[PDB]
Amino acid sequence: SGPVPSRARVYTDVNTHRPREYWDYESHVVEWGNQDDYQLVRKLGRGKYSEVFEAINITNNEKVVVKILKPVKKKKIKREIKILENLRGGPNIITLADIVKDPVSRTPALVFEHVNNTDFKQLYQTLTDYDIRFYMYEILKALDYCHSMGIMHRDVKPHNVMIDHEHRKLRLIDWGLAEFYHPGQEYNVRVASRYFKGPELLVDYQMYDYSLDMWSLGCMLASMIFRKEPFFHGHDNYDQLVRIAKVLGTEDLYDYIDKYNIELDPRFNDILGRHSRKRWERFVHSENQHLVSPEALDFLDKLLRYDHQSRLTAREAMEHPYFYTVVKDQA
Ligand SMILES: CC(=O)Nc1cc(Nc2cc(NC3CC3)n3ncc(C#N)c3n2)ccc1C
Repeated sequence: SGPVPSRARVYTDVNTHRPREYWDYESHVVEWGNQDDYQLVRKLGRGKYSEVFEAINITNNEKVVVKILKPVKKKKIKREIKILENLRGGPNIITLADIVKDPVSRTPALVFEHVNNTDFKQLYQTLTDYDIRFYMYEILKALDYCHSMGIMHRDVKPHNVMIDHEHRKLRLIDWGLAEFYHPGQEYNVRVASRYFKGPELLVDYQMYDYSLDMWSLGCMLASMIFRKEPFFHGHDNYDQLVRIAKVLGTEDLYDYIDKYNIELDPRFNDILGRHSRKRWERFVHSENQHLVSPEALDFLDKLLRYDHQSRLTAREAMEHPYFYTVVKDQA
């Protein structure tokens, strides 16, 4: 027999109750702006499917980010565009300002609001216990929102979180891997960065949901409070599961495989071994202890579970004692 099906615990049928056009991105017709409104200033970087630049909108003198796409399936472009338009105005979601195409090259480019970001590989070592909780709460506003809107980001990692520390401003960016959740749908597990991949991606369980973003968010939190980046440091997708197993133990892993009747790749049988569930204290030391508290550890534990159904929802996470001070300070 095959795998046991699964449904999202919350926001299960949000897309089913929406008109077809909300999620049927394949039938989406793109609204194109004028390319001459933008002049590229400098290169910012690249991705698997793009080259990103800093630009100037000459009509209003505003600073923007231009994501010029490499060859990608029109439906994958429509998907990102649709999700971005659907999430517009949502708490801490990047704003899609425009969509332009080169008349000659025929290359599409997405125009985004600019975030004056402090690179995470410099900012994170300066963050206080309060800063981590404050910014963890801001990602949760973004995740609860996109989830409530029937969308999973599927690529939550430090690189996709743009923080302007001077203005305490956070934006969850790059929605190019995001999908619409539909009960019963089997998704592609070849998503996310190795270090942030949930156990469900590693064991090849396709009927995953929003809970996948909660794992990634746990990996982020673990790296921030322990100053251990990456927290689960796999050599490949097989070793990545071994790294999680060495912390969370093999017992709960085989219980998870049992529960959903998962066909495990024979390669795993000889590498997974037998490992006990570790206590979070073994990651605590004198240079990180000021960031670790019993609240942080209780919150972390409730995120980093093999069983996606047992992880906290973004809304449940926002109610954790870890955020009591942030919640009081926002009133
Ligand atoms: C565009 C996308 O989705 N990807 C992406 C973005 C960047 N870089 C950045 C950098 C900054 N601000 C830094 C310069 C101070 N901003 N601000 C807003 C966005 C967005 N969206 C953004 N993106 C690099 C590589 C990729 C592949």
